Amino acid sequence: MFMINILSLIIPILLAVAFLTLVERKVLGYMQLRKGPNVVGPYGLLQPIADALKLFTKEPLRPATSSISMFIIAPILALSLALTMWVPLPMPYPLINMNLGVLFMLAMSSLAVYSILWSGWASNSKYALIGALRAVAQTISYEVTLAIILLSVLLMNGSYTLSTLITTQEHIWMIFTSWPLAMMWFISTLAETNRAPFDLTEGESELVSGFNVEYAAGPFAMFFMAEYANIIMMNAFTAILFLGASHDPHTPELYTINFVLKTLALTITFLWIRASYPRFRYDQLMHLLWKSFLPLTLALCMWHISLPIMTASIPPQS
Amino acid sequence: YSTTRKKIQEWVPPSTPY
Amino acid sequence: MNIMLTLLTNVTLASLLVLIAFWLPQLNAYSEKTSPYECGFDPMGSARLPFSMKFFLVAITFLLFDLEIALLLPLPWASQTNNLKTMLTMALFLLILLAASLAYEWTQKGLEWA
Amino acid sequence: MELVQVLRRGLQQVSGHGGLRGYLRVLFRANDVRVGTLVGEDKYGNKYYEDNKQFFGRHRWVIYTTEMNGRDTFWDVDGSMVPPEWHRWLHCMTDDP
Amino acid sequence: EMVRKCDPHIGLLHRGTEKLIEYKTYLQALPYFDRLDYVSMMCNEQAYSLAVEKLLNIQPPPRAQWIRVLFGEITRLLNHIMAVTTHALDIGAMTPFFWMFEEREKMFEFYERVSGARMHAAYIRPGGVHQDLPLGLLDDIYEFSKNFSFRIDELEEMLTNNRIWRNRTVDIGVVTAEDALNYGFSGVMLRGSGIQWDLRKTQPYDVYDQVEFDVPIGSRGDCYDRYLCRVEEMRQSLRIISQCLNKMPPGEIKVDDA
Amino acid sequence: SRGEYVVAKLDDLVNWARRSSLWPMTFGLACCAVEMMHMAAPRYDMDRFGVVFRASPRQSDVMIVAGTLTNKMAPALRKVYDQMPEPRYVVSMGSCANGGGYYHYSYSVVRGCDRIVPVDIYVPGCPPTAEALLYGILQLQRKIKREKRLRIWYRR
Amino acid sequence: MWFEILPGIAVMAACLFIPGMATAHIHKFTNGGKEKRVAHFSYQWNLMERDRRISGVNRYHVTKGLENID
Amino acid sequence: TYKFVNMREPSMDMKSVTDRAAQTLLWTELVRGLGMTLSYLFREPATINYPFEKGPLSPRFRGEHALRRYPSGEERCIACKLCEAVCPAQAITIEAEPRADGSRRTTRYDIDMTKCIYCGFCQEACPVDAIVEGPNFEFSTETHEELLYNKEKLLNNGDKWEAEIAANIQADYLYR
Ligand SMILES: CCCCCCCCCCCCCCCCC[C@@H](O)O[C@H](CO[C@H](O)CCCCCCCCCCCCCCC)COP(=O)(O)OCC[N+](C)(C)C
Ligand code: SF4
Ligand code: SF4
Ligand code: SF4
Repeated sequence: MFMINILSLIIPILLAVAFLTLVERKVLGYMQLRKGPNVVGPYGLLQPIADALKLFTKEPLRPATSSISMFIIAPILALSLALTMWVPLPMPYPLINMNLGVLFMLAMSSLAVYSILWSGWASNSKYALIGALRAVAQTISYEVTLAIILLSVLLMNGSYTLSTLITTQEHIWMIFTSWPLAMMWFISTLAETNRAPFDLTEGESELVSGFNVEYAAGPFAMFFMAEYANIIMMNAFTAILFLGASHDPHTPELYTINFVLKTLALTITFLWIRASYPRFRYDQLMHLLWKSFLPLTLALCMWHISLPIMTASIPPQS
Repeated sequence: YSTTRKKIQEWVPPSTPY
Repeated sequence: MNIMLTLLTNVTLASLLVLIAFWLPQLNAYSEKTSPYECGFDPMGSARLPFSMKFFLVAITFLLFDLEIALLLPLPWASQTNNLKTMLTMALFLLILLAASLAYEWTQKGLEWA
Repeated sequence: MELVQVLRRGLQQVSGHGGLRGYLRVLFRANDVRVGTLVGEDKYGNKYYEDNKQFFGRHRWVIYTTEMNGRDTFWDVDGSMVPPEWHRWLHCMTDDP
Repeated sequence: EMVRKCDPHIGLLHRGTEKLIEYKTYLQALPYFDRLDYVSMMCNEQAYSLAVEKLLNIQPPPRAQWIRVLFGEITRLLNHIMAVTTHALDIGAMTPFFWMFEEREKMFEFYERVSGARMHAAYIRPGGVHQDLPLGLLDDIYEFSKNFSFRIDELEEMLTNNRIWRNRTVDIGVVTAEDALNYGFSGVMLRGSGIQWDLRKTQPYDVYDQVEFDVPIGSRGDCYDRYLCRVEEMRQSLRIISQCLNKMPPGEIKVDDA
Repeated sequence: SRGEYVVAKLDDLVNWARRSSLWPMTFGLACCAVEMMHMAAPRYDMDRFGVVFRASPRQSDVMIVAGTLTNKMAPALRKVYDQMPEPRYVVSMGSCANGGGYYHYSYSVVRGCDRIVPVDIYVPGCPPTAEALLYGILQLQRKIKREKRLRIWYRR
Repeated sequence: MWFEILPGIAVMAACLFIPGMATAHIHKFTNGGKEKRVAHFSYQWNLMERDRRISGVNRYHVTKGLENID
Repeated sequence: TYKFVNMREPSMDMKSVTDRAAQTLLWTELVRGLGMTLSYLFREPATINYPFEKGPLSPRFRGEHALRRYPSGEERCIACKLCEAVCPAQAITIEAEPRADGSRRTTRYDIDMTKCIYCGFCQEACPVDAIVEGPNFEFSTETHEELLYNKEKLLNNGDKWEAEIAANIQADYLYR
């Protein structure tokens, strides 16, 4: 019956990305004073399914110039990995007890953007190619610092296994120990997921919906959907990794009741970022990283390498 | 629709022969 | 097994969404509708060569840092070795060179990114 | 003082009478004077904004085809002549005839 | 990804105006001007009505001049709102937009109120002004104007310090102060490069003789300075509104010359 | 459980679907661009009706044609109209492009917007008040709601 | 007003709430309340190796106690 | 008069230096603006509930046209035809012929909203104050041919709204 467990992991999350869309227009609406979607609800609630139906019902043309195979395979990979990254996530009990699933989170995250590269390559359009390319730039440029700071915050939990990361937070929370790395992790999740100030992949006014343009109905729904999969997912990831909680094994549910709060509390923040800052432009986007984030990530890294020895505080896990 | 009736009201040949 | 099963159910799920995406609206594709988008007016030419040294000049540096972090990964486990003084220098050492490499780029004006 | 507010939600819940329908169509809620006239039904209000004052409510039987909760009400449905002048603040001080 | 030369091609909206104007009498030509710089609909009308009154050798009764300057200024605020805002929207700020178009809508409530149209208010006349404005208006303008400044200020808190916004626009795109003059740049594009010039102070045309306000010179000539000029000129117009409200003489508004 | 009954149900479902969240793209060519924006301004908020301006026709359906059209411009317009997915619509707006309107007699205008694309609803104005526009699009939904390809397809 | 956001957000929570519960109980449902067993290392698997065979039933959920020796 | 925006420059005082450095590292103004939008979340939304509520307008507002009658029930229009003669879009077309009684009247007054620019010159021009730019502002329609109003259509608009229009003109004319 493991299969029904998996299905039980995949349906609720898709429902969550739909209602995530709706919340996005809501909050992001009230920042603007204007109310968000409302009339169709009554509280808007029925909207996202009407939305998705509007999409899938609508004709999804196969472009004349595009090669078709890449053009179809890319969205598939997008939702694929967007969902697959969810499996080893301790809530509290992981669906899979990977010995080193964090590293796996990095693996999925790193194959993610490759789909963007195909998405813009097979699309054949000028905007497609240029936007896709700059997209891959910002992405990788952030995955390096990404993985380093994640390393440095992992020296002290003990090991790459995720469940232990609960155990190592049975009191103080990791964040008080190494918040600056939490900042850089936050922003790196704010760019790797391609979000608000780090907005370039969509391009928007800069490049009229970026790479995603030539995709029409359903595949567009897939990239859109998968994008929100990554946003909520890196949010949850940050939540478990920098914000611990009380956990009685006899009542696991209690913990989850807490956890969705602590993660939702993050996701909303991205939206409340979106309502706040103009995008960086491709120079500065990479400037602040290579010039400014990174060296601190290193100095902090040696520092965190060095605390366990000076403090004689080396974490247990073999 | 068209308003203000007609224009030239051109005459037509009589029914009677010759 | 376990993981292969979830991979299969995910991919089959997505592929199912694709098939219900195409074989459903059931309407009329035709030429010019299917022509590539170019903000209205037709393209002056199919995509060619957006060449830039400023791509690889940094992207290669990405690749040579990523190889480095690949060596950083063993660290959490190496931390529990019986003889840290033998280790610790190296734990610092690579990071210095990582930084050093960057530093060398920092000021030969090889890092113009963009 | 959240309790007084939720209590206001309650008093509104009772006074509206089956508010679920009004929120199923007219999208809620608070109502007011309930002055009326027009070809059918209609309504009125007064509250606390220069824009939120003077609401309206479509006739359930409408001008002809039935218009009600979960039905396609017209914007041109509002009574001709007199009521918009009070309804656009052309003369909200001048109550509807 | 660098540009090598941008090559603008205007005329994509050449509706062909000047040919049309020639066939229509003066009073019938006036609306075209709203249809011109449509964001700044009043000042165009004022430009025209001056352009005729000089030929016609005729002078508006003073109250009309006070309206003409007053709405000249509310319109000053309209264009600056639209400018700073949509310029922000182009670089993705998104939000300030919605915070301001509430206000801009409240200003259109005024064009709505006096002219009967939300915009394109063919209201300024070669002879002076059309209908007199309704009694209930000036307090209403007062009540708004007193509270607008918090709004512009809060905008400024989201922008002027927002160093992301700074970095995006601070070293671009500078123009040499003389080189501006060779190209005949006008208004803010001049002041950004620090040259003193400004027509309201220089060759005043109306009651600008009788209003007092501070023109904000820029310095570096970067977009950022131009932005601060936009904002500060908004505040200054907001100064003008005070004075015009405080000295708004009774009298006729159209010229006596029937 | 008549087949026609089920067809009435699916008819209601897809037509309600498409009508419930259409996604305009906009040629705010001339000066009726700004009034379009006041529809999206907080005070009227097009978004609460679900409609949301999203650029790039391929991700959009209904098209607003605010503001005066001109000769050089027209071919681009036809291009953009062709690149939209079915079921595409359009909306002529203002006295602008209903038929040249003010500029009816010039060499560069292309009279109506009608003469290059198959318009749906008209929204007369100059500029139309944004609210009259709002009545426009709601009227558009009350026209989609009468669409019924499914009922007809079964019938044929 | 802003509180009206809540119906939109609570629906989020419950959805996300579901997997976290749904897995945690399925474990207990399958394992007989034993709350699953991790086996990161060869040795722990060796304990599940010694198990299952020890229970007459192959399902190792049950842990025969002292009574097993007599 | 002339004012220097900017030109003001930062102090090099060490307290100030540490302040700007801490500002850069810890993002003070960033969190300031972020706190600002937090603050706008709590204000009451500005939206009106259209259709169910409708925006404020003015007595002077311009919209759908409509010829209108004397209280006697007689129509006002007398074909002085200068409505044709003053409309910049020249939307109007008129073709008068004598009444059998001998009074001046139109035969096919017509207008087309397709070309009309709603400037309200006609509203001003009429000596007998016949044509009036009515308060109604909504009449968006499916088909182009409907826009091109006939005389009868205008009269019907004048019938639909007459109390309303007479109310506006009653409230407005003194300013004219
Ligand atoms: C025992 C001692 C151990 C260490 C103790 C000292 C700790 C070290 C100091 C801590 C610093 C860590 C902060 C992270 C790096 C900050 C650098 C970053 O800001 O770079 C700047 C770039 O800034 C960033 O890009 C900001 C954009 C990020 C947008 C998201 C906003 C985040 C909102 C706040 C969320 C906080 C949540 C977590 C709080 C706990 C580039 O600077 P510059 O080029 O010179 O000019 C721009 C200056 N700015 C900052 C005003 C813009
Ligand atoms: S409608 Fe009024 S504004 Fe829009 S184009 Fe025609 S004239 Fe200019
Ligand atoms: S003015 Fe009014 S009434 Fe006199 S002619 Fe022109 S339209 Fe007929
Ligand atoms: S509406 Fe304005 S433009 Fe159209 S006819 Fe009457 S006056 Fe001339």
